[PDB]
Amino acid sequence: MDIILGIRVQDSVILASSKAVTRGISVLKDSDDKTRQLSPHTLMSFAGEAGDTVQFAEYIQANIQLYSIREDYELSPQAVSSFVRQELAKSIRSRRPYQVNVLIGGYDKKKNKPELYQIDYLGTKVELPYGAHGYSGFYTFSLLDHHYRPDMTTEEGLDLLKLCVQELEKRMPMDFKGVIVKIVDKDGIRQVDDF
Amino acid sequence: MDIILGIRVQDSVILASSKAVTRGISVLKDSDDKTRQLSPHTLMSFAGEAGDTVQFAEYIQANIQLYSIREDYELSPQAVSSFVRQELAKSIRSRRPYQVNVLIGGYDKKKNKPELYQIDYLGTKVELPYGAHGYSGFYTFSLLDHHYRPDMTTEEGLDLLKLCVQELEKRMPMDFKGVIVKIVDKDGIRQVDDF
Amino acid sequence: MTDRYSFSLTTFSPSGKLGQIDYALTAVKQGVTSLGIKATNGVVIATEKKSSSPLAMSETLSKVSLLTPDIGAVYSGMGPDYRVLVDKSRKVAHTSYKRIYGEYPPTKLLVSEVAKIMQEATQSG
Amino acid sequence: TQQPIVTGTSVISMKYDNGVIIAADNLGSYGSLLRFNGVERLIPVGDNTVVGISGDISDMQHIERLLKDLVTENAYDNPLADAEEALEPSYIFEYLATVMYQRRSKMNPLWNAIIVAGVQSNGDQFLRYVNLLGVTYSSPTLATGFGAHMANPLLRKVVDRESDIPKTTVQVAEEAIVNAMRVLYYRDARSSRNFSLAIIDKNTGLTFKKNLQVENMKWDFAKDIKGY
Amino acid sequence: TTIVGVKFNNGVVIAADTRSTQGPIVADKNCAKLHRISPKIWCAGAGTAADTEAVTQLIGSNIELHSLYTSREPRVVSALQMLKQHLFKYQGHIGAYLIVAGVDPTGSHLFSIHAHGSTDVGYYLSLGSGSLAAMAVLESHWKQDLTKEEAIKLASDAIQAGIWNDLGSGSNVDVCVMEIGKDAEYLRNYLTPNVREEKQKSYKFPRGTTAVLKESIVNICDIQEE
Amino acid sequence: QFNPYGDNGGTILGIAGEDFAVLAGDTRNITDYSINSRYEPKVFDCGDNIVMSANGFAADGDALVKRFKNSVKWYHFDHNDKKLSINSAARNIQHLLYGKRFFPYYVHTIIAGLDEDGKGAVYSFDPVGSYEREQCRAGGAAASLIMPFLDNQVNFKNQYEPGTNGKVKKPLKYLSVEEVIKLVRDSFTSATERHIQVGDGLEILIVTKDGVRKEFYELKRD
Amino acid sequence: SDPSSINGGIVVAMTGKDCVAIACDLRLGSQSLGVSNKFEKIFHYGHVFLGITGLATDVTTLNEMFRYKTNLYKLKEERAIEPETFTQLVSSSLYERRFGPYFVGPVVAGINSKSGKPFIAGFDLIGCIDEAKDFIVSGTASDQLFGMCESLYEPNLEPEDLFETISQALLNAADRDALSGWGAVVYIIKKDEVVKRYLKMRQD
Amino acid sequence: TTTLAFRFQGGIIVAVDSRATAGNWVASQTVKKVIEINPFLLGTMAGGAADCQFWETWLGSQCRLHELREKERISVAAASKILSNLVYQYKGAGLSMGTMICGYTRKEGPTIYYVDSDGTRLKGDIFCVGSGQTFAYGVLDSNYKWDLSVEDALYLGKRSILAAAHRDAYSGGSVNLYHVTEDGWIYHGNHDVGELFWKVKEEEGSFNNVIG
Amino acid sequence: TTIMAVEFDGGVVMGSDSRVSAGEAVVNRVFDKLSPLHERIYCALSGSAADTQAIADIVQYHLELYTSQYGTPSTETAASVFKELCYENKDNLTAGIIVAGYDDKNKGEVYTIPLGGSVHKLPYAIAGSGSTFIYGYCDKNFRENMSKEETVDFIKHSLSQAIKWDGSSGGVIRMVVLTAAGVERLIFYPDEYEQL
Amino acid sequence: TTIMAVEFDGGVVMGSDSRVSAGEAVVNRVFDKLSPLHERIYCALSGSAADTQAIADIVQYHLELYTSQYGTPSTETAASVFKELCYENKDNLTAGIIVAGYDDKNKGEVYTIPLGGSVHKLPYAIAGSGSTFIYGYCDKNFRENMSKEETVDFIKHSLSQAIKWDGSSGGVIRMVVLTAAGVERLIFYPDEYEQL
Ligand SMILES: [Cl-]
Ligand SMILES: [Mg+2]
Ligand SMILES: [Mg+2]
Ligand SMILES: [Mg+2]
Ligand SMILES: [Mg+2]
Repeated sequence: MDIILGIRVQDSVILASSKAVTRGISVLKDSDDKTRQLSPHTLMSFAGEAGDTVQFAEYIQANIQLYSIREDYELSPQAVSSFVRQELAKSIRSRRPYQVNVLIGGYDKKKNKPELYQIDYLGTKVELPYGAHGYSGFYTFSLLDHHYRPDMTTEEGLDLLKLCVQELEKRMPMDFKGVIVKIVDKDGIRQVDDF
Repeated sequence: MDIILGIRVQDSVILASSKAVTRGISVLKDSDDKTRQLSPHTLMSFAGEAGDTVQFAEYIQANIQLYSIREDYELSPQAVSSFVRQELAKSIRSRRPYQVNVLIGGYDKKKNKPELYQIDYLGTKVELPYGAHGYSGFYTFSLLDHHYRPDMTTEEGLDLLKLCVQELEKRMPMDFKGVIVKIVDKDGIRQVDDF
Repeated sequence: MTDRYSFSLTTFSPSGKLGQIDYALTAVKQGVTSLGIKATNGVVIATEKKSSSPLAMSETLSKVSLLTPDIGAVYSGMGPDYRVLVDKSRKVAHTSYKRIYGEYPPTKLLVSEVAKIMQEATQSG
Repeated sequence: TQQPIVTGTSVISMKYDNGVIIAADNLGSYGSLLRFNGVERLIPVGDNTVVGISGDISDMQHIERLLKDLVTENAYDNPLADAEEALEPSYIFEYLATVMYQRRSKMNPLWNAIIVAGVQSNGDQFLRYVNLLGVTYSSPTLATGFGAHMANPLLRKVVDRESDIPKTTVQVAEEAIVNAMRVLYYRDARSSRNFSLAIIDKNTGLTFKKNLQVENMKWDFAKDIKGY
Repeated sequence: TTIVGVKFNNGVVIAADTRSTQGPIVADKNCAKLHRISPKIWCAGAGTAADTEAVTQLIGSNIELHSLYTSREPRVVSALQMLKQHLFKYQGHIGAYLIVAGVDPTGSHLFSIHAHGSTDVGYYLSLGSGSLAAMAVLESHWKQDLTKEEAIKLASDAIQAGIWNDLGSGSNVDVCVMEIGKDAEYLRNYLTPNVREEKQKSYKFPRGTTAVLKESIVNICDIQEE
Repeated sequence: QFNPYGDNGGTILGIAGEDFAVLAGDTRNITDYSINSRYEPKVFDCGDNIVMSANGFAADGDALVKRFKNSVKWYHFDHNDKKLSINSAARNIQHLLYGKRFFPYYVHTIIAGLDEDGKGAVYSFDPVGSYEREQCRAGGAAASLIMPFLDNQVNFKNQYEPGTNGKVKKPLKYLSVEEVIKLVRDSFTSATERHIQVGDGLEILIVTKDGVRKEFYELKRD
Repeated sequence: SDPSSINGGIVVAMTGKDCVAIACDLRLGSQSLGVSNKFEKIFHYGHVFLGITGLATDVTTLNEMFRYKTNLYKLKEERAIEPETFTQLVSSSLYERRFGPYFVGPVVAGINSKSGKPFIAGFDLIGCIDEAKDFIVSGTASDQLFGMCESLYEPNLEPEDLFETISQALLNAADRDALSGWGAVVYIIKKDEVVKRYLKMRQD
Repeated sequence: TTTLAFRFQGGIIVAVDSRATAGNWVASQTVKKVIEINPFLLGTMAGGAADCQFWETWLGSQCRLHELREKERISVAAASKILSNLVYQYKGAGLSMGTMICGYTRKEGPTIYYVDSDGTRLKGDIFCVGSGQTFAYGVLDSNYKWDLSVEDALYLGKRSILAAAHRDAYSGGSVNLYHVTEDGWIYHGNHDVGELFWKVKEEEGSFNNVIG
Repeated sequence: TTIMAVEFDGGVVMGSDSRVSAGEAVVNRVFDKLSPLHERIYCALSGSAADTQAIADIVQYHLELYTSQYGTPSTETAASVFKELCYENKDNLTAGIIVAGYDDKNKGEVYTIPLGGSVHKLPYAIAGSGSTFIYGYCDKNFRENMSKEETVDFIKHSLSQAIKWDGSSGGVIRMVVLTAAGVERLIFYPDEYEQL
Repeated sequence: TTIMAVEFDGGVVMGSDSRVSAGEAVVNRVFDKLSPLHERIYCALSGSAADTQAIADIVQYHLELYTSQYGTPSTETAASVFKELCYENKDNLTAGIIVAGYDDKNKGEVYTIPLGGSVHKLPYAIAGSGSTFIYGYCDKNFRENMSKEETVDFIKHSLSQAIKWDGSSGGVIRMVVLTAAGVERLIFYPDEYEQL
């Protein structure tokens, strides 16, 4: 499937997601943003079966936006991840399960801490310093295991992420047409427009 | 192996062949030459099932080099292509057929004409102004059908080939790690070392 | 057992003669006279039915044999050698022609096939 | 979806000048076992219709009950049940044809081939076919299963086109049917010697013949055949 | 395909239709299914057309050689034995279903043979997609001590049943009559009851209707002198 | 396993004239190599100057034609006896066919009549209700044998004017009802010779402003 | 997957008055992909013409095989092979591969040099001979050709009339087949002159 | 089948082929593969002819109900999403559909959404769908600019279908051209591929490989 | 197929029906299933028509060759040649064979060779599709040292029942009587055996 | 399983073996296959033990509820209730049922309901795996208007043969005699019926 990486540094979470959308023979698009803002300080990247990915992401987004209005309050990243896990855990024993894997990068404004949650289509949740889905981990985790330090700056996090993407572009057979990078911190969500 | 292109211009034949060798998950090499010189003025590019491709190419090479020594004479490109077709036509009804597709680019020193032959694993031979194997034709033939002139120069042929490779690098899902380009003319076979 | 005679029994003598072919021609010379005459609208082949005994029924011994509907053969020399050649000639007309082209061979080509069988008995082991 | 268990073979029929004839042997087969020898497969509906059924016998007995129920229902609040508002062959057929197609469309068919033979109010010969798929067709001659292959060719030599129907007498038509039943007994491995024959005439009404046998059989040439 | 063989007083008659089909499509509207093994031994083939034709010519070839070797006219039981032993060896992979009939010094004979190498004897036989249609007519009208005229009539009537009622059969009726002490008479298109009606219109085009790019003389002659 | 579908063979042909339309079909009904009926009508007058044929599986064919005829009857009841236009009939049949998208009517459907300008009209449907107005459409067993002939002899495809050599096409001159019927008869005569499932009889329904007329012609019965 | 419809293409042969015609499209493809528009499917050995449809590798192989055999025939017989004899050779050659056959639909056309009688024949892939008087069809649009030929054909057509009939039969059949077209050639064969005409047709 | 649609300065160009095939057999050469949802919205037909026809006609009904209720032209975004949400409900059932929803509104400008039967909904500038899509992409990619004139853009769309029609066995018959403006789509005719090929070959000097 | 052989005082009697079936179509309704190997040795064939006819031809060849060298073969010898062919080629054959013969030393003998290619010497043997319906009847009506007439009645009644119930069986009942006197062919038509 | 019902002068007699098999293993060698639904209406069960027992229980309940309302049901009525269950659930059932009962107006009656769920009223019926071996014997030996003793001997001899040949059958022969006098249960042990 498509590559979605995540790395939690000192004061922010960084989500990198491929831009390619391939339908069998042809690459239909090379600028696809595989992410949805769930709340001002929570971002979710996704990869899986065509159609199901966006349908699930927008469904979650709608539910978190509904809660935000009802209570006039932003749910903690932990609370949002738990809600998403339950929805995927419910989905696997459904008539037609969502084949969707997600990373949830959020900044908890109460604890003043960045948080990264990795949830697969089964509803398998784990909190990680850095995560991936599909084959992305196989190429990148050896580099992250070596270089990652919990007191890394955002700039150091982006540099380690560039080394991860470079290794993917070298050894992965598929052309994923680069990655859109987004940072989640105390000030909210912004996109790195040059990568 | 993946993409092999051929274009016959006014006074030469140009063969472009991808550098990537992928074994399932990883790209093992990015500098593979998918060609063998059969005789001083005949070059054969190849793509198909792993092992069979090189085994077949080297077998053909040996047989043409043997003929060259025995008769002290270089077979015409037409004669070489007919020999290669018969070997593949023999192979398809064997216990285990050679799963190999080939382009044969040769310069006939008698007729003073460049000649490009396309032969698939079944032994389906055609003489073409430009050819390809697999999915390479699907992306490139619309550009070649448009721009190709029979009075084209070698430099014009290379320019059209660059446009073909650019379209492949845009719309093909697989990263084939660029192409090695070789020219076959009256002076023999040389490699374009910057492409 | 096994046929351990894998070598030629016919060989060139110092004078360049193939003895066994010469001696075979001597056997033909001793044989009863047979002839053939070609007309504009047909061919005739004839021989004498030299009956070995008057008790023998010489109608049961065929010296003139049909090879194909349009080809006939007569001989001079050793009768048994002729009989097996007729059997081989009739079969080769089918195997090496009729079963390929769906028609009987022309005279010259069937003669060519019989000739080839008789040449091989001159060089084979 | 099921598979047929206890089965009946060919039902054969043809039109003649004044009415229709239909026939079917009295056998209920259980694969290659000739298990039941006293099965009636021609079921009369009133005095103007005979429904002949081949295929699954359990589904035949169900259809037999539907028709019995149809006669009862028609008689309810119907002073002309035995006159103008009596069941027509065309009514009985269309009902069965509806049921057959509905059942195939639920993927739960009645595993049968049915021929409805009868004479209409205006004296018009009725003869139409319907099977487990709900496929329907009419013809001067109709036959099911093995009959289609062997009976039709013989019956079509009597009545080939529609124009032959007025030229065909009941004696010629019955003779042809009885000969076809003998040929089917010779050549069908799941046929019996005993059969029923029904004539529906616009003048003489419904004649139902039970316990008919195949006779005048040729076997005497068997003694001559020696070896293979 | 509809093929029948019928025994009569002083010989045997074989008949067949003239339609060869590529599935639903009719390839030849006047095919010849009546093959000659030997001058007075004819057979007719259903199943794989190439196989029936090929297996006849092979046995027909070997029968001719056997006849020359033995100085005797070929027998039907010989053709029979050679056909079944050949077909059995290939375990039905040669899809040749034949009705073999003929006369020889022994008398008149009628056999059938299936692709797997089984054989059948009888006074009347049928074969092919139209065999049931044909066998219905044979079972209705056959009797012991048929005359030549009655047998030809019964045979052709049995083929007609196939032509009309079987989609696999059609067009014309071929017949071959093999009577003892006589030459076998091969009657090709004995019946022609399926002639196409004149079309409503002529489809002959005006000359120059087709667009042409190039023209050239093709050299079919050898290399010339001088 | 139970197979709810079968093949009853048959071939149908619809041609739209300038001020008329014909829908023709052979009267033969078959399963495998057997003939069920030599005359089983396949082309039906559905009222409102519309003729319809649903060729393929005869059960699904009879079911669809029955339901459309029913749709015409209820269109009259619901909309003050308004005449159902051919374009409105076509769209209605799409909804009937697509209604069973996931258990289709195994039929190729053709309807013929006049549009609301009085010009000849033919509509062609796939089993699941995709439809298009066409000048010329054959359906069923021998469709592949007929259409190439109609391309050549109706639309004058690959025909050019003598002397020009490919430069000027043969002009598309309008055909009379007599001219169309000749091409229909020759189509079915040719189809009968080369296709085993085609023969017995040909029934043609001609639609003009005056109403629906029928013509029947014998075909070879082999 | 089906070997007889990978490459595509058609051949048709017809008989006229003292003449025969054989015609073929020029397309070679890899299923949906058009590869060549110059792949001629009609060959000749002396005055006998052979068209071959089906798997292109076998088309080329059988041409090389029949050239081989007819060349040896001529050297031994001291005369060019006739259509009737060549038909039997094709039949023989195909059936000798009964259980591993060439995936081809061959078509023989020519005039007997002695009798002057026009001759055509067709074969299935294992060598069964279809010797029709009227016409022979072969390839991925054989159904379409059967339709065209059955309606367009009438017997005893003069050479220049037969050309128009076989040309229209091929062109309109090819235009109703995805895997046929991309050009067409027609041979008009008389006892001692043969004309070869390339037809202009749509290139889709 | 070959269908494309691309965004430019002048609006949207939509180009399609006309061929329909059942196996090797060419069923139709006169198929409308552009569905006129309403005077301002176009949709392309690829995959299931019935699926595309039926559901994009249905979309035209939903779009009409929207503007009756909201008294405002439906956005291309909203129109595309009604269809993508509908086919997503039928996911697994076996709907086959690959289509581009095209429209030009005030708030959006010229907009194209690729909608697909496994539930995909992509906004984009250039989309190609069908058996001959790869051929069309080649011509599009090498010639496409935003600042194309309406005349040149129409030709590029026509030339791209011709490229596919030539090479792809399952594409051809004729080319249908549409130009989508803010005030609605304009039909730019039916062009026979047979006649177009020879015309383009001569005037352009392309397809030298083919003899004419 | 319905075939059986019975050992009696005089010698042995073999019986059979005459029906050859392809699915539900009777291909031949008067087939002779009693084919001789030697003068007073006969076989009854069940299973694949091709396989059984091919084997029967090979045995007849072996017994003809045997006779030329070693004189008249025993019924045991005939059964042994059958078993050898059936057992060695069990993977490619579907043949169930009953062998019945008459020596002057051994008198009447019956051997059965089922699918496996085993041999069983029995006082009487039943085989073919129809035999399953008459296991009960045959077991309770077979006696040893019956007369010729009694043995004819026993086989006639037995095959009658097996024809009545088995769709794969029918036609005429043929019988071959092997005694010191020689060989006698008998035939019984439906009209006779149906009313038993 | 071997089961059979026979119509005679006095009334009807039902017979059965007593073997229940799971592959080659005899699970129970003394099972009672004759189950009463009413006082003088019994059923013999063949096929799926689960399916047959389940249906028998329901029919018994239906005839009990019938009796409470409408009085004693006819044997025809009992057969009809079975057919309804077997026919309507033919896709999920493997049951072959013989129904034998005694009215005073109808006297002895036998009905068979095979796999399909069809009904056949017969003078006598045979069913189960063992029945195939005694079609010949039963057809030859059955008479109408036999005595009680004759009918017991006919069933004893019939099931004896069917037990002898069928591996799925064996144990004791249980019989139930339905007459005006009432219900009589009979048992016959191997040592008795084997020597017949
Ligand atoms: Cl070429
Ligand atoms: Mg016909
Ligand atoms: Mg085409
Ligand atoms: Mg194309
Ligand atoms: Mg019987």
